[PDB]
Amino acid sequence: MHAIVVCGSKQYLVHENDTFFVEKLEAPVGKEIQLDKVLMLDEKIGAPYLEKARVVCVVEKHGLQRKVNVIKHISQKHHLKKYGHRQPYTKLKVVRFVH
Amino acid sequence: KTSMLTKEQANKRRQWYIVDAAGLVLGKLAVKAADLIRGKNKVDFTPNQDCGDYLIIINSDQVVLTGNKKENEFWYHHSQYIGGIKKVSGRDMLKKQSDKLVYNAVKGMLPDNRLSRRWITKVHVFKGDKHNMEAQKPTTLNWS
Amino acid sequence: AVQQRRSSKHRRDKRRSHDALTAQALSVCQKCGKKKLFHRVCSCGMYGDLRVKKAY
Amino acid sequence: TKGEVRGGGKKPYKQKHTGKARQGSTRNPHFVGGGIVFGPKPNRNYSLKLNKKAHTAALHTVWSEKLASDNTHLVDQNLFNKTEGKTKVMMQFLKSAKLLDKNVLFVVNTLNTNLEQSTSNIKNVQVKHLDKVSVRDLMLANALLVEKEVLKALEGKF
Amino acid sequence: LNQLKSVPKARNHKTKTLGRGHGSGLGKTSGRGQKGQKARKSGLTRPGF
Amino acid sequence: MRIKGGKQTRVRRKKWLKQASGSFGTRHASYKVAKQTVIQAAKYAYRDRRNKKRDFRSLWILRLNAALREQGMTYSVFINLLKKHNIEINRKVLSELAIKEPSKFNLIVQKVKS
Amino acid sequence: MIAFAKQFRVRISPQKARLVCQLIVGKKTADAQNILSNTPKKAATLIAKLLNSAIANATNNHGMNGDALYVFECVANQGPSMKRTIPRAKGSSNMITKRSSNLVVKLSDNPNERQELIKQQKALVKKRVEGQQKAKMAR
RNA sequence: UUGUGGUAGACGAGCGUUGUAUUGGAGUUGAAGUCAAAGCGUGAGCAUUGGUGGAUCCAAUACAAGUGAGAAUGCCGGCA
RNA sequence: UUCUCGCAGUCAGACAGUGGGGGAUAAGCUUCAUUGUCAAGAGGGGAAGAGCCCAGAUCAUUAAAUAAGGUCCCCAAAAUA
RNA sequence: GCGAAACAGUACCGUGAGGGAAAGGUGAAAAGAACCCAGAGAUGGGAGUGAAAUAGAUUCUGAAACCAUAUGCCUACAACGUGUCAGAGCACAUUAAUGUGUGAUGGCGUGCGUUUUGAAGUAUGAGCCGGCGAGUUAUGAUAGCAAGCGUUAGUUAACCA
Repeated sequence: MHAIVVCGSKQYLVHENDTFFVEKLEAPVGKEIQLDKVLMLDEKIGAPYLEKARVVCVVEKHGLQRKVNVIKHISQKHHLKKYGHRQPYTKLKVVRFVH
Repeated sequence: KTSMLTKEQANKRRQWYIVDAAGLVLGKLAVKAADLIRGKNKVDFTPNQDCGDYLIIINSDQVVLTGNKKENEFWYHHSQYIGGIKKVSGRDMLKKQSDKLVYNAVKGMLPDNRLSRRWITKVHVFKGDKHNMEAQKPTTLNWS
Repeated sequence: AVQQRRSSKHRRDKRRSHDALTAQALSVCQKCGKKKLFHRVCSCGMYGDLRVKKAY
Repeated sequence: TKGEVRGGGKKPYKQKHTGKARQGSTRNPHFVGGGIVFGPKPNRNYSLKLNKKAHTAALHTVWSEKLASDNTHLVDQNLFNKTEGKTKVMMQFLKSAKLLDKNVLFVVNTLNTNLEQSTSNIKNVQVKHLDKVSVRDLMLANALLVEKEVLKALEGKF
Repeated sequence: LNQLKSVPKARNHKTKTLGRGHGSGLGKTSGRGQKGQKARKSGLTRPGF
Repeated sequence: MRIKGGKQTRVRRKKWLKQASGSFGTRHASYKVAKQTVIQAAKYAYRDRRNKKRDFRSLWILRLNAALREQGMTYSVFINLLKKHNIEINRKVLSELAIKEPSKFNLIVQKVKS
Repeated sequence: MIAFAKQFRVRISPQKARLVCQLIVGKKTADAQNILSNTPKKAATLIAKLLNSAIANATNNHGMNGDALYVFECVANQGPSMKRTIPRAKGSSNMITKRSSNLVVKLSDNPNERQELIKQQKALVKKRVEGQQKAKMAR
């Protein structure tokens, strides 16, 4: 029915055939992974996680979120620096999560 | 990061509700009335939507307060000029338009919002029971 | 007798929107082929009912 | 310079009661025109002291570099003669050894006018005295008509 | 080398120029004091003073 | 010697002015006001990136408690129950979406009762 | 079409001009002329003659219909102002600016030429994206 | 592992343009500037496409700077 | 933390606790001593609270645990006795 | 750049010492707008020439600000350094990007540079835009760095070719 995935420390409840974005994890683009850090597939709850149940995840793209313009300026003190933090992401979907 | 938790697509629609205050205490009724007007209990309640409901209060002349606050507490409201402070005790408002107090006291607990103006209007206080809102098919309940 | 700042563009446009003017009067001439205005003359010598002046 | 302005630098202002800068000196460095303090100065020394031993080391270095590569090759005094001012024969000789690729300089020490009168229209090639050459000239030429006489003379002269 | 390209050997060390920019760090003053005779232009301890 | 650089200055001003648009009146037309608005908007973006996750967490606290009050129970008791025994990983906003899943949050409700 | 008629800097205040200029906008070919003949303002006769010349131009050079015409647009663009001075007491002089307005009037027949400019702009952006795309291809 | 609060203050590493040097190059079958865009950049910057005008300019490396703008009740010019 | 070399900047300090001198054991007082802060460092709270408390900001984050403090509502969390 | 590219020390200021300004660019060749509609005309519009009428004597090009016009957005019950993060709704498809144009509504949010112990401050300065615009050099000393030579060692000035 769906799947809870813990990417880092961030959870995603994503249903079947939904392409969504997580933090970049150097995943292979366009390939298939048996992800284990999963929970709550379909009325299915395990105490620490979903034992003997893993999700089958395919990736579509690797990109970066738009440039976070981090600026450090102090008023009337002349401490001003600029940088761009483009946090990367992996856009992926679940296909045939196994039980 | 984000999973885009869902909201209603301007699907807000309110319902008429009935209540009578005879053995009711101002603050005790006011908290639940505010929760009803905001739709505070609802899970889809967002501060920019306020999926509340219409509230009808029948026989506001029967509300009761405890202690000596009827003769001890006082309510101030200053007009535009000096001496415009109408300062009325509870016993004064017992023999006067206490419905206005029912309005303003709850309004005082309203969110600091441009549209709290628009939801304080959702409360219709009546010292009797005659109104065309009876023909609007209202849903009666207790401790609204 | 001094202001503080310049009038903003939007405020200036709103204040000069008060200068909007209505229309003049109107009257279609009968013995004159022109089109005059109400309670006024028409340049055909006739104020209305009869010739009252020169053609100019 | 700031002391080359024209006219008395009197104030057309007052010391007070002015809503803008006083600027007692009229042609200020920030005011339009006049009032140079630093600017461009022809007083530049143009001198960076160099030592003879390091210079000789550099000359030997560049000689070793070009002797090991030797894009150019030995040329004798005989061919320097019997030639006219004509770049016709000069260019014919260059294309005979396809010498139009290198911007060759010719080192001269015998002062033969036959080759000297040439190499003056096509500016890819030119002639200069061997003792008047420089590493700037040497690496730019990429080839040099190295004289027959100078070989042992240059080796002894280092 | 060649006439078209050349690279140094740790020449042109870091310089110190004043009067230009404050985001460049340590700008117009970079050690010029504050409200002092020596804080002024051409103002510095005279060897005979 | 005079160096010709009278164009890169305007290039700089246009580069700084490009981000300024959609502002009321004369706040994306002048250069210095554009600089100041850029600074203020950058500070606002920074404070958002600082505290919006806190704001969303508090919003989930309120909404999850309201759901719990809709179920006739308090937030504190439910959080204690979840934390004390049979610890899971389900998150607050994911729990809110499970509330949006009708009778699926109630499955947890009689699950924590068990 | 456009029936553009330009005046190029008569001495008239943009504030003063624009009032009648845009008050005479929106009407048809003649219901503007007749009402303009009845207004007691300085900016009446000059713009009436300008409009008459524009109508004659449209009817002669292009030979348009002449009946479906309407006042499509009137604007008072920046006419170069003049700089002089006037004396004030205590021996002073204050700068005076003499107004003007680059006056131009445009008349349209069909209820169009508004979307046509949008189509030209879209063609421009299409040629832009095509030029970019052929750069993106041919790898 | 410390790391990154940081003015002043000390210190480092890079960027842009002008001209020289050479190596290359584009150019009326269209240089540069400008503007528009729903780009790349880590900030200095690099673009690209398109438009206007029609002839100069871009890039690789070293050198040299009247080299790097927000105020200066900054100067000039235009417009309020 | 000791030393050499070079470059510094700082002076008009302030706040609160504790010792105070003067006052009047008056200061939003002056002067010094220690502690902590700001100056030189933002943030959570108290209605805001330059120096009060909690605590020391790589960045992105619709994650968890807490500190001060809080849990009728405004604006977030409890009632049991 | 000589103030001084033009007929600039001109204009202009004062009685006089003295000062003391602004302004260059048609196009390849005028190849300069023949004829016509309106007016009084300039002019505009046609036309006509020249590849080129952003090529009209306004004449190398033609920025910013500003002024207006309307396409699509919304605003006439509303206590806001006017923005930000979410976002309805409206209209779209691109420098394909979980898009762009706009933003009902919610939350947060007292400018800048200055000297100040310390202002968001009713301290300070700013009408705005655009152009210019303020740590250099000559010689000498010293410390570091890089390089050469290097132990009767390195080194010229003045200079001469």
